[PDB]
This record gives sequence, C-alpha cells and structure tokens, in this order.
Amino acid sequence: SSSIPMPAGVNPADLAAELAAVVTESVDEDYLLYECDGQWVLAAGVQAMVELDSDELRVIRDGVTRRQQWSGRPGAALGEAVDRLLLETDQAFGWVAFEFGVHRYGLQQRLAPHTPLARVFSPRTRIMVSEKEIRLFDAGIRHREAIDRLLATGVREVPQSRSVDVSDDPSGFRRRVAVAVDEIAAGRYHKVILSRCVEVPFAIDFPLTYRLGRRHNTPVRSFLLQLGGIRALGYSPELVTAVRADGVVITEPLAGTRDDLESNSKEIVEHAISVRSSLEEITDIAEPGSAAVIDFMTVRHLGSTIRARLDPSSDRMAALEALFPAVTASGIPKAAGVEAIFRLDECPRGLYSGAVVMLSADGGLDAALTLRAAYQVGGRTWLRAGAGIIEESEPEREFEETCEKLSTLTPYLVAR
Ligand SMILES: CC(C)/C=C(\Oc1cccc(C(=O)O)c1O)C(=O)O
Repeated sequence: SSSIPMPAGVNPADLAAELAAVVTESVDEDYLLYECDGQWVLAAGVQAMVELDSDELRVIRDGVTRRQQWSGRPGAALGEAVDRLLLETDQAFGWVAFEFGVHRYGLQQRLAPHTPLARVFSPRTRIMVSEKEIRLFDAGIRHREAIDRLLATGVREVPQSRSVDVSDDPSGFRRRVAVAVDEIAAGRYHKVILSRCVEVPFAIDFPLTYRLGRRHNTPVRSFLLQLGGIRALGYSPELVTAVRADGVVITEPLAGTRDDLESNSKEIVEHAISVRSSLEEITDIAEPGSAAVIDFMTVRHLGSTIRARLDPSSDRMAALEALFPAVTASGIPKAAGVEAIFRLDECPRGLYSGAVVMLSADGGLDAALTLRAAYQVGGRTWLRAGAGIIEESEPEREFEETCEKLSTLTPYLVAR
C-alpha cells in the first residue's frame, strides 16, 4: 500500500467516480467501484476474470481462456475459482446474477445455455477513497499519473439531468401482477416480487450519473462498473451477506417502507417471515448455536440483523448461496417465488436482484443486493424496478410503487 491524504472539500464518492472516468479516458480499462463502509474501492483493470455460466466456468487471463466443466452447487464452483484468484491478489470483485440462486430450488435446467451466473475478477490495481485518505494498491505509472491529474484539477461539475418518461407499460406489468395475485389467492405462494424495465432513450454518462444519484440516495452499498460490455451503477438498499475474516456472517433483511410502519400488521408479518427465513438458511451454514437476530424489527424501513458464525465445514460462497436470492427480491416461499419469477418476470434478470461482491483473501465477503440500478448492454440503456405482490395488491397501485422506486434514478440521469 501507499497513501495520499484526501483533500478537504472533496467528497469521496465524487472523487472515486471521477477517477473511474479519468482512468477510463487514459487507459481504457474495465473497472468496478464498490462503496463499503466509507471506503470507495476502485478495482481497476482485470488481471484475471472468472466467468461462471450455467454450462461453463471460464478463467480468462491475458487473453487466454481456460474453460471448466462444473457440476453441483454454483457456489462451490465459484468458490473454488475465486479462491485461486485470491492466492495472487488480496481482493476480488464482481457481480452475481439472480440466476445464481436457481440451482438451490432445482430450477437450473430452465436456464438457457450460456446463462451468466457470476462475473468475478481480480484487479490489477486498487484505489481506495475515504474521507481520510486515498490508498493505492499495485498502482502502475499510468495510474499514478492519472491520480495526480485528478488531484490537480478536481472534480467536474455535474451537468443537468435529462428526463425520462416511466409512464408506458410495454411489458404488461399490470397484467402480470394480476396473474400473480390470482395464484396467491389460489395458494401457490404468499409473496412474489415482479419488475419492469424502463428503457432510456439516450445514452448516459455512468460516472456522472452515479455522482448525481449518490447525492440524493443513502444506500447500504453503492457501485459503479464497466465490466465486460456491461455498464452499471447502483445504490444497494440491502446487505445480502457479509462474512468477516473471523467467520462472523451477517445478513440484514428489510421489509419496511411506508409510527404506522412499526405497528402495521401487514408489514410486521411480512418481516417476521423473512427474518425467520433468513435464520433457517443461515442455520444451514452456521456453527451450531451461533445464529441470532441481533437487531429485530427496528425501523431504519423495518430491518433486522442476523448473525452467525460460519461452520468449519462451510465457506463464504455457501453462505451466500444459502441466502440467495434475497427474499426482498424474490418471494415467500422462496422456491415458489423464484419459479413464479421465471414465468412472470422478464428473464434472465441478471444483475437485477442479484448482488455485487467484494471478496478478500482473509475470507471476507461483502455482498450487496442490486436494486435501484441502471444498466447499459449493447446500445440498450435501462432501469429496472419492482414491487412485492401479495393477495391484497392492486396493479395500478403496484405500478406507481415501481414508479416511486424508479424516482431514485430518474431525476439524475446525465446524458452521454
Ligand atoms: C430495502 C429493500 C429491500 C426494500 C424495498 O426495496 C425494494 C424491494 C423490492 C424491489 C425493489 C426494487 O427497486 O425493484 C425495491 O427497491 C421495498 O420496497 O421493500
């Protein structure tokens, strides 16, 4: 490591995002910026890439692709490969698709071939930005020069945003909600989350947009990425899993949102069910006795925090797998909710309702639930937002709730 104190009057998110823009202009490299506990970590460059797909795992280093057959749990396959990366570097970063959480409910055979489950990479360089300092790991000369240039000029002003209409319902979200409700009435499941996609008809600047949104959102984690043809940014509302080096496993389910919240029976029940659900799953991977709800049904939303100690027969990937996908983005019971999503949502979800991850050689894992994000693939730019569906839900109300959820990003999109 090296370091260079943070200039006063400069916000770490803005600076980290600018650095992402700057390094991109000069070196034209892939990156992932992850915000975690006051540290904005820019993982710059891909030294080695792990691609996990439904049919194959690939490790790509220096343009050389090494393909792998895998069977069993996706977590084991991802885990084995990632552990290898972590022999050479301290951290690895990436995203996990929603579809990583399909084998667990037996739904894998429904995936098309070459369906992406995770992309995890070890970076060439790491730059960490906190209010206190800027830390450099394995920064070469262009990277050093790039930081210097940024520090020398300081951040660009964010241009004004360009609006998008989210009123159109091309995917029949209203119709699909109606269908889900009938099934719920019919006892197929209690809850399911469904979503819609709102195309953005103009290109956006991802780093400038991420900065604008960040000012106006307060998330558990945030991310900006340019990774393998995918561009994305997001302020994750929820922590799916964290594993500490000492083996403490944390998960933080949230079933609150829109006093009345703390007393509302519907919200209370919905929450209690997730907490109980998280506990059971965490129980699968936990040292016997260790699992506890340390904060319960506290309003933050309504959130609880569940703790456990990872069992020695178990590992970080298995813990993520056990907790995947999050209830908040699937439904109850989880197997039925997931199956319903396959039928009733536009798949494959990919990054939506998945996780963005940071892993460490010390056994660390940090996984954040991906909602409130924007994406660019191909020439396609879009947003995705969803709602929880229960027997009582009405489609028009649900449509507006997605609208509300999309207003986290809609006012803040900078073009280019
Ligand atoms: C913290 C978080 C889990 C709580 C909420 O947020 C969401 C839940 C499900 C889908 C989305 C979405 O944006 O598509 C979402 O934002 C909530 O409204 O309950």
